[PDB]
Amino acid sequence: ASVYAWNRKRISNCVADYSVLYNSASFSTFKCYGVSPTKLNDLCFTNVYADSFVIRGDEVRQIAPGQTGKIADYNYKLPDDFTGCVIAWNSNNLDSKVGGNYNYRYRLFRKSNLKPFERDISTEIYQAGSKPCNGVEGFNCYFPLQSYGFQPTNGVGYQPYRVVVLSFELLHAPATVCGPKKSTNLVKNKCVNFNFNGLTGTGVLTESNKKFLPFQQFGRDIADTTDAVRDPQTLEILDITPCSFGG
Amino acid sequence: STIEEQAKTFLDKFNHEAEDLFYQSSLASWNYNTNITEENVQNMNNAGDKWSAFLKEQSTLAQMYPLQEIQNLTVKLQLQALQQNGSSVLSEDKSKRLNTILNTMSTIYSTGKVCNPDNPQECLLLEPGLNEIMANSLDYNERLWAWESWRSEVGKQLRPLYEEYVVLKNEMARANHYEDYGDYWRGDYEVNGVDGYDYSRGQLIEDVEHTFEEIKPLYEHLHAYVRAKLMNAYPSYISPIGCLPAHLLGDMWGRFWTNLYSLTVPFGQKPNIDVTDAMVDQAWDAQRIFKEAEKFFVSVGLPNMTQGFWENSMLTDPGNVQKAVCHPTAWDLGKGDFRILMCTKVTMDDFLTAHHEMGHIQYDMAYAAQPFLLRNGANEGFHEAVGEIMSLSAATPKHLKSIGLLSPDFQEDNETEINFLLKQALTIVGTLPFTYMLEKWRWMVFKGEIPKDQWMKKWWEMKREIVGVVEPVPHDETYCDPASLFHVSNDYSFIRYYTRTLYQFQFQEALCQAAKHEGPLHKCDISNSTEAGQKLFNMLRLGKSEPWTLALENVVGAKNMNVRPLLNYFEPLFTWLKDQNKNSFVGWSTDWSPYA
Ligand SMILES: *[C@@H]1O[C@H](CO)[C@@H](O[C@@H]2O[C@H](CO)[C@@H](O)[C@H](O)[C@H]2NC(C)=O)[C@H](O)[C@H]1NC(C)=O
Ligand SMILES: *[C@@H]1O[C@H](CO)[C@@H](O)[C@H](O)[C@H]1NC(C)=O
Ligand SMILES: *[C@@H]1O[C@H](CO)[C@@H](O)[C@H](O)[C@H]1NC(C)=O
Repeated sequence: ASVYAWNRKRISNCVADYSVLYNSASFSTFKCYGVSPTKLNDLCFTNVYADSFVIRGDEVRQIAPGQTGKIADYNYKLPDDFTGCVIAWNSNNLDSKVGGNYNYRYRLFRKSNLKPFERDISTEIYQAGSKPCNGVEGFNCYFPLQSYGFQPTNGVGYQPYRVVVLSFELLHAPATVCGPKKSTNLVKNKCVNFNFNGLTGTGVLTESNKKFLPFQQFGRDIADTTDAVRDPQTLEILDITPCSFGG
Repeated sequence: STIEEQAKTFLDKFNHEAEDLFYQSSLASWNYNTNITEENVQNMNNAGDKWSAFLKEQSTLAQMYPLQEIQNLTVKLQLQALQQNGSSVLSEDKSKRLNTILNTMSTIYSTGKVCNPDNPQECLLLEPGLNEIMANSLDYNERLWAWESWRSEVGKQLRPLYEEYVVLKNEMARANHYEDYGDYWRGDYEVNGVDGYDYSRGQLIEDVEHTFEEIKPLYEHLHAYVRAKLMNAYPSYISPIGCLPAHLLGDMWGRFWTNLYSLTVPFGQKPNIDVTDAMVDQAWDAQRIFKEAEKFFVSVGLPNMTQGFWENSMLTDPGNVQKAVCHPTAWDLGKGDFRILMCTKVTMDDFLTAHHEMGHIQYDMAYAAQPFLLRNGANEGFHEAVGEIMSLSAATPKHLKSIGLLSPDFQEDNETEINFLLKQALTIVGTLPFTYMLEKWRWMVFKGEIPKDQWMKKWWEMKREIVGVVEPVPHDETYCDPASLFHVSNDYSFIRYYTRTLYQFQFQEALCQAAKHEGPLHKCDISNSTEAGQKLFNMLRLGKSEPWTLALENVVGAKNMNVRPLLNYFEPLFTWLKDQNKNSFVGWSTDWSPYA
């Protein structure tokens, strides 16, 4: 959608692989402000918000933490404590039109600068002077929404660029979106250390004949010492024995 | 809200919609010139009429803003362009008569028609042929006859026509509250902005001749050399006291002596430095020509060329039904789109022409950030001066050997230096007196102190002293000689060319200092000096957003006008001519005539 009608999307309760998007050389601009993109795969938040639109190629500077501009002031504003990243890429091959892609419009005239995460949807004719504007444009009347004359031949700076701004919110509710875990393979009959689904400890893992009822995860016998565990990826009952020691 | 913010909003609203429509019109123009076709003619009609019908209204609504309180002088100058009466201030009848009379002057000049007496049924034009014959010849009769006929069929019926044009254009000047149209022309070189940087229309007139007499010490010596070579070539047809007629100047208006250069060759043993054999032998095409020009500019300091230019711009071979006029042009269509248009050829002269046009293109990108009303130069002469700067810089022998155009073992001496300097001065300084006299004559025919009769006879009697043209057949009343000139009938300001040579001389001099070169200015190369390119960009990026007087403060610190580079460039020629025409006396007398 156009910049004055920026598309806001909410995503939660899924695994996100930020690496592949990071490992994408076909994307023009990838600027991260919260943390390093490589580290992003590890930590996680409770939900994600995406602000997607298309602007002019020369206006990409406007979308930045604590940045001002016509697009930044009257179409979409940002705070300085932004967490997340910004992705941009040219769309002249798609959005630029030989007949002119005048569908895309932006708010040039507005009484006040737009607030962060706020949209101005009114198409009110603006008053640049002191006289009121009643319907048809007069002296101090100019259309708030200027269209775009994108052409296939307009140089790099004038091409339409798609921009998606990704923010991660970490409300007190439990985290819903997190990166993958990268489970390894399995070994047996050797003193190793394990971290099955967050339950850690050392020992030797052998086969067992116990019968876990189909909703338990692990079993301890007495004095609260874990004996059996159930492998998340194969669903079988293992057994744990401490590694040998003695005087 | 104060009116000034309303002015800013209105200007932004105007230029936003103006940029796209101007881009559409420029795209149509480039399509028509790249594709000579009937349909593109109607495209030009339907784009130009739309652009005019859009711009005229915006200029018309530029009156309710009181443009006298804007604190930002840049915004004031931006609003100044729209707050211009233009051509609609006049009444309908006078304006349409003026347009018609401009049309008839243009048609008459483009249709110069004279028949030789042996073939009165088939005339010839200024097209190659008769014009070539009267421009490339060693004779006295045919050139004189052609000059007389041209003045008697373009100047005979254009005297009242040009009188009406002058009086009506000056009346339109009063319609703009100007007592003369010369003031309207000089308004380009006039700013009332920064105190101490301001200028007036009047002062330019006097300073044009204030810098004209300083080159005349060299002009007299060059005229004496030309007269001596005429004595050795034209037998007893030029008086030793006097000077040469109009038809013996190589050009029918005395513009350049290049056609007369062969007569006044200094020394033919050492010819001009021509790399055409090497240029072809290296197998460098127009694409390689443009690439090498780009590399030379990068060494100078200007950045890489934008993409699409390799695709949108045309370079050579109009060829087939896909016709394309290739008059060397640079096209800034706006919206970050640029094109260049030539029949670029494998030649050193064509190499320099391509350098000129691509330097124009580079300056076109230089003011990219400025709005539509500021995407220009400080003055119209700076663009052409820049465009000739690298043309000067791309032909120097050091530059040729640096990129391997000349042979690795090529050396120059005094003879080739003298020949090159004389040939160059036959074009550069040989037109400055003619340029000055034409500009001043136009100023005094606009002012109107001289009566109707003192128009062509006065022009000739002044050309006798300034350019040095005797009258084999004088033109008193029934002929209009200046009317037989291209830039007299199309409303063309002509002082721009006069200032362009001085400006480019100053810029080349300053770059020569800020390029680490030693020796004479004509042997100066400014390649492989990135600081020179940085200074160039500092000059260029200002654009129309800054006054021309302010612009003339970094490259040269003299906001006024100087003539030092003109004297310094042709210094070896002057010192050679001092000892060359030792026996003959310099100067010419304005009393002898070929008829008596
Ligand atoms: C987790 O995914 C793996 C990968 O597909 C599943 O492993 C396969 O499961 C099927 C179903 O029995 C077997 O036929 C394949 O031989 C398994 N491939 C292996 C072990 O490499 C695994 O079943 C999934 N976990 C579930 C469904 O709980
Ligand atoms: C244009 O000419 C008219 C005619 O006198 C004048 O009233 C008007 O002020 C002029 N425009 C400007 C901008 O001066
Ligand atoms: C121009 O582009 C080429 C290829 O990308 C590069 O090698 C060169 O350094 C560039 N020159 C400038 C001045 O940017």
